[PDB]
Amino acid sequence: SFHVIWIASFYNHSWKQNLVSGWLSDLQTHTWDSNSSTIVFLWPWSRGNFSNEEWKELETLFRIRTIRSFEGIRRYAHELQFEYPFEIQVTGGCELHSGSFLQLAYQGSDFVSFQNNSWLPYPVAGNMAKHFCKVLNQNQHENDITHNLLSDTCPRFILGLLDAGKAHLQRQVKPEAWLSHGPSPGPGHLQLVCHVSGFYPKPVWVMWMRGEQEQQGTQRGDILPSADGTWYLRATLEVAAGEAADLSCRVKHSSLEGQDIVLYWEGSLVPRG
Amino acid sequence: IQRTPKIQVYSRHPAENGKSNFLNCYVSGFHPSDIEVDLLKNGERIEKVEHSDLSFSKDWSFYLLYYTEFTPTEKDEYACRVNHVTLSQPKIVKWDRDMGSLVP
Ligand SMILES: CCCCCCCC/C=C\CCCCCCCC(=O)N[C@@H](COP(=O)(O)OCC[N+](C)(C)C)[C@@H](O)/C=C/CCCCCCCCCCCCC
Ligand SMILES: *[C@@H]1O[C@H](CO)[C@@H](O)[C@H](O)[C@H]1NC(C)=O
Repeated sequence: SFHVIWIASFYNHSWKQNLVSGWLSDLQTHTWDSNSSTIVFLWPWSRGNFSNEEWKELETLFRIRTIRSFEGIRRYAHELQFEYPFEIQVTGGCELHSGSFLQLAYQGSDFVSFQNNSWLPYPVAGNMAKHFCKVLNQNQHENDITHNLLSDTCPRFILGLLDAGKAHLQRQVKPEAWLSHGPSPGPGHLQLVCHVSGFYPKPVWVMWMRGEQEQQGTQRGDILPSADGTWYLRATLEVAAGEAADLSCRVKHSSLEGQDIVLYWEGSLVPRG
Repeated sequence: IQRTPKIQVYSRHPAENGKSNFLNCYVSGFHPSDIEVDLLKNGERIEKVEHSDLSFSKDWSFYLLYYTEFTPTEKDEYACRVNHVTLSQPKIVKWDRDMGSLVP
């Protein structure tokens, strides 16, 4: 599962911003340098099976299509009813062992998408998206190249890369956990917070417990990224100030091999005497 | 249309006075991508703050991770300050750390 995202911000006809990045599964592997027009490799295995000459062509292909896209947008902006400032987002990729996609958004809403061999407008995006597909489909040879980038070049990039860097995606990193008081509780209530930090991969199990009974009031937060490549999660439980006894947090993770982390609401947390 | 950012603050390790740590501010679900995020130490802006490359979710809303290395003490308060076109005023979200039991 590899895909590439574009973030093109058009503040006016003379001011632009282009942010490009490539993602293996969920690990950013590439970045575009607007200056020098170069694909920046984030890891020694970002280039994969491909040689310097093939990357020079890939940089040139993305160089030509980017210059052609930004110029075509500003040429047809009035006809397309694109009112400054606006933002266009693109995401496209593939995966096998199969699927392929390429989607474009205008002002953060579905606008057009690529289907097999041409650009189809999203019907809700109206006439301006049909006008956009008229300009995107003006050259069928370019749509054939776009097809092969998705169906052929993209799965080939996974091969020489998802095998070379396969070890990192299967790395097992044990979590750490701790307990704390939460803010904003109801009157006469407490918010018990169980933090789980530094685990990999993403799937994780965490519940407040009363012995062996799972506490179904457990509110599991969003899994948040950490810049070291691991994940973070908060699980909160709101309890009446007296009923906070015998409570514990239990964490299950593939890296622990059944040896769950169990922390007890105890000590200065209660607090004891 | 526009979407207001969600702001979530967390430390990488449990808070321990005198031990280096990492403070994180994860901002997500906003549109457009133009946003100003600051990490605050006792109300003043922290220089040398890293942030991840801009990205977006399936619904096209943007997200970012701001982080810096830090060492908490007994007195320091930490927070995340975010300004966005959807906000009337900059929203400040505190880092919720537990300094232990109060009464000695
Ligand atoms: C950095 C990491 C790189 C790592 C890669 C290494 C492994 C590669 C493996 C898989 C990658 C494959 C998956 C991605 C497939 C990509 C599909 C693709 O190339 N799309 C192109 C098609 O443009 P055309 O050449 O057809 O038409 C040009 C204009 N005509 C009408 C004027 C002539 C276009 O949409 C995007 C251009 C770049 C975006 C920048 C601009 C933002 C606005 C974009 C739209 C503006 C439209 C303007 C219309 C006037
Ligand atoms: C890279 O491609 C070559 C063929 O061009 C092949 O010999 C090799 O096994 C591939 N993978 C590597 C070198 O990791």
